[PDB]
Amino acid sequence: MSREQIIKDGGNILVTAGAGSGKTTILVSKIEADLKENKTHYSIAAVTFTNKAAKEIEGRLGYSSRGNFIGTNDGFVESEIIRPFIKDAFGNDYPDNFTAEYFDNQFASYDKGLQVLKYQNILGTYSNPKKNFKFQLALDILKKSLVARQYIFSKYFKIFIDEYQDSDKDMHNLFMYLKDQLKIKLFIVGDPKQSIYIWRGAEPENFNGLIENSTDFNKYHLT
Amino acid sequence: MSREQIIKDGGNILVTAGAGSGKTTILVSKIEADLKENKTHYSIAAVTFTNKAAKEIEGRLGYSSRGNFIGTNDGFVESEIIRPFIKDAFGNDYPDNFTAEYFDNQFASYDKGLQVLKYQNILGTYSNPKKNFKFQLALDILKKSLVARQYIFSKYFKIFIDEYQDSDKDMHNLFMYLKDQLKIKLFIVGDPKQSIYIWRGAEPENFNGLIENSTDFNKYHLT
Amino acid sequence: GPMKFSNITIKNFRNFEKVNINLDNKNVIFGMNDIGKTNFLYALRFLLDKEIRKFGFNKSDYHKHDTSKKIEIILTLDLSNYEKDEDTKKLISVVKGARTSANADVFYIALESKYDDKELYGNIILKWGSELDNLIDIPGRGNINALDNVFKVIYINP
Amino acid sequence: GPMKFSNITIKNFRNFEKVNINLDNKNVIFGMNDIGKTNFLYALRFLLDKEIRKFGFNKSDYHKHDTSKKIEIILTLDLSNYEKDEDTKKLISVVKGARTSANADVFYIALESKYDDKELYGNIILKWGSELDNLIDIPGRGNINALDNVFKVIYINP
Repeated sequence: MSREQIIKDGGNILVTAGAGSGKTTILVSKIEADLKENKTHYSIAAVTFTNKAAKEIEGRLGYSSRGNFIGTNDGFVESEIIRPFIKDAFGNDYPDNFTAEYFDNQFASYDKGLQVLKYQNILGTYSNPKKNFKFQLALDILKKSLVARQYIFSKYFKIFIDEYQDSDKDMHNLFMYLKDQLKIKLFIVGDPKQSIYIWRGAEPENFNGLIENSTDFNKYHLT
Repeated sequence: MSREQIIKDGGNILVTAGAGSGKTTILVSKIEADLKENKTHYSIAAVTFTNKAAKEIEGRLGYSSRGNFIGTNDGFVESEIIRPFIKDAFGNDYPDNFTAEYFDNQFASYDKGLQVLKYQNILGTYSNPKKNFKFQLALDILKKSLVARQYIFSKYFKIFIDEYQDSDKDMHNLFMYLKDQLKIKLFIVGDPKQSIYIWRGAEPENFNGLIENSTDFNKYHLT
Repeated sequence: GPMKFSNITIKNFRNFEKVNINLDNKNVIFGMNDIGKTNFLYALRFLLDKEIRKFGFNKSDYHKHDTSKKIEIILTLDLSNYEKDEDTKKLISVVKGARTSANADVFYIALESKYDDKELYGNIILKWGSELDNLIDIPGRGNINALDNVFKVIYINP
Repeated sequence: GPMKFSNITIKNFRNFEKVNINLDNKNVIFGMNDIGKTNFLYALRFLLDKEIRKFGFNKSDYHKHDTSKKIEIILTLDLSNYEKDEDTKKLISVVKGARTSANADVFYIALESKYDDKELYGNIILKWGSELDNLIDIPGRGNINALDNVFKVIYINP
């Protein structure tokens, strides 16, 4: 019975779920179980691109005194990692409050993007649709700031990751940095057949390699 | 005795003070007297370019439950008139939080400045050193928003204005709009001999015309 | 007409399940259920008086002690005659922003509260403004809220 | 070494004019002036306990009843051994930002309060962080402060 396997969990869990949602109910069950068995100040982070998915996750879940974050990956980063520590990591000159618009710069060189971000306050994306600069900035702010690393270590003990096939190398590197260099548990679920956002920038080959090459993430089959 | 004339005040007061400060003590006395005799929710606004002047004004004054604003003209506007009501006047698309940098755009046409402000979020000044676009924006947001006019009318019953010879036509128009179209008392002090910021953008000829042509502002001579 | 109260949408209070009863400045409450009138008066105290907010909500303060539900009491105000009504000026001077130019007459003052089981103290989260759909962050400079400069409750009880 | 208290700079309290006395987790207060020890304990309650902040300060709570002065009690914390000290994790998880990378060991928790004569209620304005020079805006979501999730005072008195 797969319910016993779901309940017994244990460390990192990878589930090969099917299409037609399905991942939502196991995600909710895992979140509720982790909140119930926990008895410390450690929080949880569940991230999903779909806004209405975040709305329903918040609606079906009750009020938690300890801060549990529900939102999108870019919103998650720009909310807790970029916004507070941008002044601490890169000096008081860098702005703290800003809005993200992808269709402003459309640059070709990383140095030009760095200059326009530093001076004109404008934050956009590469001309190449692949990769997201926000997660590279998150890596940069994490690398040279011990405060950000300490906050991420202490706040979340297990970060829940959804629709990981949509992830590119940047947030993949961010999540691996949090898992390895910060020893933070990761709960990742992904559908191998959901490779439809490739044009949007998704490159799931790293996820498939982790499925095959990596050994820490045990593979589970759900009916 | 000029102390009796200072105490008796009455409506708008214009004082031809001398150099070597001097205006600071009469400003503090007028502010304290107005706060003491007042018994309602009406607040007061004293504005000065000199930051250390604002610091000493705050230091020598006590804590007030009712919000009394001490700051610079551009800071005053961008703080209470632009920041809150920018979304209400011009729709939710306009940004609410931003930083002012004068040396970014350096445009020549008003339409180009409007486009760059609307799209690229950048806020600067004209290539012409005269005039300030911030006060024109304040006029624009006041004209088409009844909420901003109501807030300005209800909050401050008398707005204190300092070093008015540094004022150009834009904040002159803003202050006259508040005085006439909003029936708000104005306490303005200025030195005719302090016309040294002309290159910075100051054009005191309007102030001298109000001294001569206007009749509502009574002229007072201080020893 | 001068500024007047319009409605209070008390939801999931001590006894009020879901009621939206109109108000107008001079109000009289009477009839059966003296506990109901007392709960209504304490709801007004919670929505307006700081001396009652600081104690927060308890398990008994909810409807049928069901902590799952959320207290939401929404006072509705009508604003008019700006140039002559002093109380309208008093209300609109403290509120900076959060007032859409489309409707400058209506003004909501809500009070959202959800119970947490990890501390057993339902926090009173004031969310006032002018439209139910969009609320900007309330200043809340310490214990004294921005509302505390507008509405002060004078409680009279022998 | 594990996280430990370092200093509390009590200024203009009920009896403390200007004192900066060191602390370390396990603290013992005794000697003359029982009112002094009571005032010290109530100062800690004001700085850490929400059940005492909500009542605010009074005229008697200041030094020599002089309302002109400002209460400023600044608790100083020392942070170290991040990976093994659970209480360090508890303190640094709630604080988001306001921690300069230059000094991740020191952590100030101040409490500024100025008396207003128009309402006779000195508001408790918490301003905590990591450096005295620069303080970012405290969340303060309603009655419960962000500090309330870290430090809870268990008051024991027969």
